[PDB]
Amino acid sequence: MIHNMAYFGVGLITLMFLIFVMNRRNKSIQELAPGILITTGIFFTFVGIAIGLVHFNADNVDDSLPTLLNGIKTAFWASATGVFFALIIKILDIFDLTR
Amino acid sequence: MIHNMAYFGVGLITLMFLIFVMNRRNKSIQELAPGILITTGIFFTFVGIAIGLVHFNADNVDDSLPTLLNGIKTAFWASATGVFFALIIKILDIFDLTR
Amino acid sequence: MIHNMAYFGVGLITLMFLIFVMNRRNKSIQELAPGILITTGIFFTFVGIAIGLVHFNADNVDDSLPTLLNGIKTAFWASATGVFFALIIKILDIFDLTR
Amino acid sequence: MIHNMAYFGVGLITLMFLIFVMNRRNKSIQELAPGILITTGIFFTFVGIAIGLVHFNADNVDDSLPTLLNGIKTAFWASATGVFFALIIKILDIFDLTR
Amino acid sequence: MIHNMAYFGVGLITLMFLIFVMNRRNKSIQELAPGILITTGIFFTFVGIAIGLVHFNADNVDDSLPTLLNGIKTAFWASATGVFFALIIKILDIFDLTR
Amino acid sequence: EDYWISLSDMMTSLMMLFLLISVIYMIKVQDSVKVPQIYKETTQGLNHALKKEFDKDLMKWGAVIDKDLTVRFQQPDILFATGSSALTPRFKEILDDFFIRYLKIMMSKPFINNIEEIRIEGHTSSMWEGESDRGKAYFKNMTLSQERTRATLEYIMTSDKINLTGEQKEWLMRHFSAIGFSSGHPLTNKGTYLVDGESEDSQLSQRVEFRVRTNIERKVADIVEKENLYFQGQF
Amino acid sequence: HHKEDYWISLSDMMTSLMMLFLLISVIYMIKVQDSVKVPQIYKETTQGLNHALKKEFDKDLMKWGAVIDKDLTVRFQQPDILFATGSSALTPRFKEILDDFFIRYLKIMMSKPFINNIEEIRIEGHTSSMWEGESDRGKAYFKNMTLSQERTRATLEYIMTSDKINLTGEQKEWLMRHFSAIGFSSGHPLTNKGTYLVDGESEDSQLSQRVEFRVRTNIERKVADIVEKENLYFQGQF
Repeated sequence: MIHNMAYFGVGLITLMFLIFVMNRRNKSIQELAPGILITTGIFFTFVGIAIGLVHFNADNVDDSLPTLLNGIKTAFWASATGVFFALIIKILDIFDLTR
Repeated sequence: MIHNMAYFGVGLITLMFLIFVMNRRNKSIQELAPGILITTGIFFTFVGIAIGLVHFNADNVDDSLPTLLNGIKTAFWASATGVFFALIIKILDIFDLTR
Repeated sequence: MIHNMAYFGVGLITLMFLIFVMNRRNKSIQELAPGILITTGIFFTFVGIAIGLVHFNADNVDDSLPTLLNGIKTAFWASATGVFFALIIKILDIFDLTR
Repeated sequence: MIHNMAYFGVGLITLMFLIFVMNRRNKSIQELAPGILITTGIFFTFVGIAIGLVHFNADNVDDSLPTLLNGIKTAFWASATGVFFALIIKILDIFDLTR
Repeated sequence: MIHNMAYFGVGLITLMFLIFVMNRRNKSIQELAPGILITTGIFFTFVGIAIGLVHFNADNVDDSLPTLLNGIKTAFWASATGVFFALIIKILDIFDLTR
Repeated sequence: EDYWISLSDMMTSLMMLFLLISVIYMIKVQDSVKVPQIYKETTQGLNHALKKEFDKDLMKWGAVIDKDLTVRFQQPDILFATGSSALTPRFKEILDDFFIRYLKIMMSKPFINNIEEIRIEGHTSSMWEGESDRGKAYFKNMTLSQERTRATLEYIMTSDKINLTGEQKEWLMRHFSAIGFSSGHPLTNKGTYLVDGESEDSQLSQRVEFRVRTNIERKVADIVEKENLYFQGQF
Repeated sequence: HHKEDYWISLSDMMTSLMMLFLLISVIYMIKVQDSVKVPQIYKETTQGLNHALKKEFDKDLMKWGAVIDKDLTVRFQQPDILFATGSSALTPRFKEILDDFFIRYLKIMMSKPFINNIEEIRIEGHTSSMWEGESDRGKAYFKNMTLSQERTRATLEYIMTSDKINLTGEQKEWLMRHFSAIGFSSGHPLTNKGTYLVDGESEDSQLSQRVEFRVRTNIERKVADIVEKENLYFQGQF
């Protein structure tokens, strides 16, 4: 539902990262993992703004604020979640090179 | 006009996605599918906002702002739809790699 | 110039697209054209912000709207033009694969 | 805390850059250094504002606004820091190609 | 300070572009030239906005935001410069593909 | 050329940086934006309520409401005595019927907290009998007007037909002002306040008004200390 | 294909939307700017008068006994020496106050940044609850009002008809337009702390008895212009 949209975005990117790390050995899923994780954060940024402005009125800003702030939250939380988990995949890439 | 463009854009992206997934076997059409789906949604978001920008009256800011946001809010649904369907294509590509 | 930049941005991308289609049989110039048509659109978006804020006055924000609306028009018309013509080349790439 | 979170993010990027330049010879860690340095700066920019948006609600405006602006004023210093050191790594790769 | 570093950011990008075209034949510096040129422009744009953000506060938004926009007007000239010179390198690559 | 993946995240951060900035500016100006809306709702709400209650009584009383939240009473020589502050029985019966329904609107949930002052204003024509001095035609007119204005206020709270409860009287003490005006603020033939190139009247400029002042200055003021407190809170 | 160039279009979309929200913020300023200007216009004129009153009368409050109470008012304490014993007649002591204070007081009011920012100068005469004679609550309230109104009006009578206080033609006509002689009563008492009663404190019966020169700012007209300009514009599209 609408209010539980920021957690759905974080939960889905977290779930895909868990799927991305259970393989950890294909090396073709891992090369596509940072792009897919970042794309989903962009996806939740697009749909987050879409639901933020779906009930946005320039006159009644106060009544349009709870949905707009929620859309900003799911945009920032998923972008942070997507970049953080894409960075973990990148960090794990070095650890394979060192040893 | 702006709302019809957004609905046509969202409907178009779904139509290409159905065309993209009914083949699913070319292995080269599917490789270009994420790019085309996202680019098409980005194109319709660009056009929807641009059409809303030419109707904006700098003299009458008070009434042009609600009209500008009305076409802006529906333009984000085209970009989100393109990224969503392209994510499914890349998710399906990951599922193939797990086999 | 300033208020003709949106048409110059659109016209430049159409000219490059016409150059790309007359070099269609190369197939090496292609697959680089979509990344360059959009990049020129990105260039005119940055120009739009640069020319939309060059005459911005903190004391007088009312009179800066027409100049800033010029930049948003340049940014959105050129970016849509670059994305649209990159789509056409991408679509024509599908036709080569399917034929 | 968000000031320290941004300072930690900026301080961490300088720490990885030092590790990335003390090796300077692997040529496989080095090629992945600019992407990770930028990605780390992108993450700290996102999480710096995302943390400040956790308690920022429609009712907690007079309370969570001071901590939201602290994140805003310091989030982009980590993103610039990561790109600055990533640019040095890329520039140092140019100087190797000239010899 | 933001205005002064705009010339330095623009002036530096022209200097690196000149170094990129002095070689013009390595084929390994030239492939990384557009990425570094654009990244440098984005870096100076981010610093220009980061510098202008430390003076932004919510105590008086009716004049801090107009001050913020008046300070970051020259931040996007380096971004436009970086993409413009990267386009020239990319365009020159196409010109060498016609032979 | 995988640098575009990182660049798209930087522009995404730059995108929502200005989205929050636009939102933060929108939030912090809501108090200032609401002030014209509060004024519009209260003034038109009071005017509509004043029109609804009294439009059937303007012609019989001689009163006029002119969207200024005031009940202007024309036609002198029946409200007070000729050259005296004594209240005539004609205006006494007018106050009995008018004020009870008038105070009901004033002591209402949407209006009791949006009213700062209710002004009883006694205006007198610029000419005073037996005098030919402009300076002396303004003060003895003010002496009469102040007593006439106070006479109405005295009669309202010291009557036997107005159902003024023991608690409503304190509200009049803290809001009702008996402001006795003088030859100043005249009215032209159209009932509009005089301009630099217009004349005045005598039977229309002599009037008694019941003007309502909304507490929008306090609401505007309360933003000032809140902004000052917010500014002082960061130090 | 091998390289995904949709990230270039994603960067293009993000950059264009970055300035679209920048445009929206700029447009929102223009949409609501007169409303935003009202609090700062009130802020600058109230402190401007407050600073000007302090800049002009700090050295004279001790002699007069007046105090500026951050409400654009000059509250003169210690009555019964400014007015006659139970009468509106002005004592000599308050006259030299009126000759000195008002001439340099009207200059601030009749100044370029303040002449068009004022609706009303309220001369207010307040009286303690305890009347000199009867102890009634209602009839003594209006007995104070009769006295206070005359005491306030007598102040207004001498404030421009005095030979020493030489008011010009352009200055007197500003007084008949912007000055009000309001005679208050027990309804506005002052507690021992020196502020208006809020929790039901005990009236000092000496701080309440006062004469004030309050300034009203035309901030209600500025809000009315915003309402009027919207109503006229709304009616224009019909």
